[PDB]
Amino acid sequence: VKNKCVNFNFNGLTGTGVLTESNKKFLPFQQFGRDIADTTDAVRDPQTL
Amino acid sequence: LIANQFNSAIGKIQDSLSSTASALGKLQDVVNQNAQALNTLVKQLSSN
Ligand SMILES: *[C@@H]1O[C@H](CO)[C@@H](O)[C@H](O)[C@H]1NC(C)=O
Repeated sequence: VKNKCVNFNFNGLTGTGVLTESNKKFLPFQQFGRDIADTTDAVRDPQTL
Repeated sequence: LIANQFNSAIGKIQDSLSSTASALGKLQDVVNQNAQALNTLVKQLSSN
């Protein structure tokens, strides 16, 4: 579900927040994104690329 | 003469403040310092 913050857990990486569409071109084996605070910024769905 | 000198000096001050960026440094650095401090705090979230 989108446009609402929910407790997500992608490939063991858990957290809470909204999952919105992204325009960041992730190269083939990109899996997780990290910000300056080492927090998760973007994730790749293992089912849908 | 005093009026002309005052107007020309105000024009020179305008030119200096519009041409010299470092003339604002004594303020900008302060913000930078704060920002720097904040950044350090954020970086301290990466330590184990
Ligand atoms: C898994 O899901 C993706 C997209 O949802 C699909 O392309 C793929 O075929 C699926 N795999 C299997 C084994 O069904």
